[PDB]
Amino acid sequence: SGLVKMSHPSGDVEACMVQVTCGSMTLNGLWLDNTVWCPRHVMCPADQLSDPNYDALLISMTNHSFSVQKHIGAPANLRVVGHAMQGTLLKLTVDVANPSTPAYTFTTVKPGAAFSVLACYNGRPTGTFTVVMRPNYTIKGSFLCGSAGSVGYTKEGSVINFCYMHQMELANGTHTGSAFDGTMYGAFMDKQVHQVQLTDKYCSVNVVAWLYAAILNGCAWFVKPNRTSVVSFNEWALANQFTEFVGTQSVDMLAVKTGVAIEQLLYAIQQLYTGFQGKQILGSTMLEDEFTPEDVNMQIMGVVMQ
Amino acid sequence: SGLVKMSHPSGDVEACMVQVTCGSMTLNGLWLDNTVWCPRHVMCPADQLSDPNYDALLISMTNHSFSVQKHIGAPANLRVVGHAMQGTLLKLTVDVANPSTPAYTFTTVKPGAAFSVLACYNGRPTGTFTVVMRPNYTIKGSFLCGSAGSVGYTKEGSVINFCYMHQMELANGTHTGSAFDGTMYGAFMDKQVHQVQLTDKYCSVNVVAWLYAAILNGCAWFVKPNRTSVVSFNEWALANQFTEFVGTQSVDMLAVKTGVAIEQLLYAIQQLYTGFQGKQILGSTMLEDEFTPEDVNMQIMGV
Ligand code: NA
Repeated sequence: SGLVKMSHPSGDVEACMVQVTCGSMTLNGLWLDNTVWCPRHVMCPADQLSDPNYDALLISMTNHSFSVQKHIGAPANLRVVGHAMQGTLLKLTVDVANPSTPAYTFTTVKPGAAFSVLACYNGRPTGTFTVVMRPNYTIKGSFLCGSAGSVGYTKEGSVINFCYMHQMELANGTHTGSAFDGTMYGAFMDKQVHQVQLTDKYCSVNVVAWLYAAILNGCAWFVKPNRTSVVSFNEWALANQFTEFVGTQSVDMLAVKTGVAIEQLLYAIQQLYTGFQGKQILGSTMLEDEFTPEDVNMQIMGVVMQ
Repeated sequence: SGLVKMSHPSGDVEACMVQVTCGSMTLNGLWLDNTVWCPRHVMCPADQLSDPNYDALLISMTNHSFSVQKHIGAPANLRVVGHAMQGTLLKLTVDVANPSTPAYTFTTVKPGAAFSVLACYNGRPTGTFTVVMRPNYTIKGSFLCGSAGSVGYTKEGSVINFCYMHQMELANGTHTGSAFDGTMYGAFMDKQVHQVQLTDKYCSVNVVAWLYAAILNGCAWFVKPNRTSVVSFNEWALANQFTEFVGTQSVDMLAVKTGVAIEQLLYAIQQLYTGFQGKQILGSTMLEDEFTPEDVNMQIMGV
């Protein structure tokens, strides 16, 4: 039993991290087969971060302008034999295919989806943590200068789903990056100017999952016969900065496992939003919305008598 | 900026995890050099977990009674050439040394110390998280049946400090394990019986690090000019379920950076203890004692 912030084992992603140097800038990179992905502002000098001309900087670059190094486990000498820019990322081609290339895929995650983050500095993994793509297309991580290139991913069986490469920090604790198709999450720009940040929202489906996890852990004082329909909750959610609830199979297994209907937890959220009545839920006195239904189903597994 | 629950990269430890099968019981093992560490109750059958006779079980075991397999990376079958019994842990000796053995030592963590846990099932790593050795010598993790043998560890430079091998679930959400000398944290026995746990406490030094982390992240409304001395706070701590505060160089670095004194946060802890009254610190309306001063230092200032 128990529920904690859990991240995938970083082992196979650790084997793909590299150090990307362009002139006097050093950032992290992702090495898959003969391709090395990295943020495109590694080309930018420190004095040009306010208004960078990425197209002119790319033209000025050559293959020798970029150096890729592999640190710690497994030594590698990499020669950049090609370079191209895709959106806000750089697509470097190297002479050596990564022998530890896992089965992988690329997906642009929706708000509310969770993924593991491998924070790296100068190509060296330094820590891992799980974040959730916020409704305002940011993430609440722990990044310092030089963490650009750190990758966000999920593990489904043996397939790694790369979905995030860190880029920038917009406010205290608030970060954002780009998907591996080059598009930045939330249409943000890799420009050091002020940008519009939308208001965050509580992920309703994750709070429901977190309450199911609490019920499954002997904490269900908040459960009452009172019910709030999905339609009525979603109208209430618009006025109270909550995401629209959309039921999935993952949430239905939790409703069946506990015997508590979704509409009961939807009502409980409306009450708990006002206050926890001095009580606690899984040691928390505030709503938790970074636990997805899929994460709860993974931490509270069990045999099912049929 | 930002403060999150962070764990060390588990890649080094992942290469040392193996599966240990003894009869119809399967647990997790730690493969270092020619030694494989695993919990001793892998010897016990599924029906004798309540009152196991480990003396009789160990005597009835042979080198052939243990099957060790490595799944991640290069798959391998390990031949057990010897087995010893150390406290609550089984010490297996295999014929092949782990070529991925990292620089490692063994440490016994004190209450308040944090470490990363690699949760494993059937010798396969499934997730990692960070816990803190509670003052009552438990940990608040997320374990299911078969997570025994999962290892807790820290990283001090380039050497991994193995400090915890998971053993059992004492109560709901409450777990405990043994150090790698066989000593179980909190003297809990490895038997499926109800065991009374000592009353938990707040890790005073970690709450201070968490308050220091909040100041460094734009949250310092709790800071006041009043000060409670370390001696005055520790006497107050003895009667309010708080651990004794012991300042370290790591806490001092936070005091120098934020310019807020330790005794300022010690007084604020006394005020925040009786409730936050609607206000929240770093997104929490309760005290957080799972962020160590070394964790806050590394996360906010990269040291
Ligand atoms: Na300094």
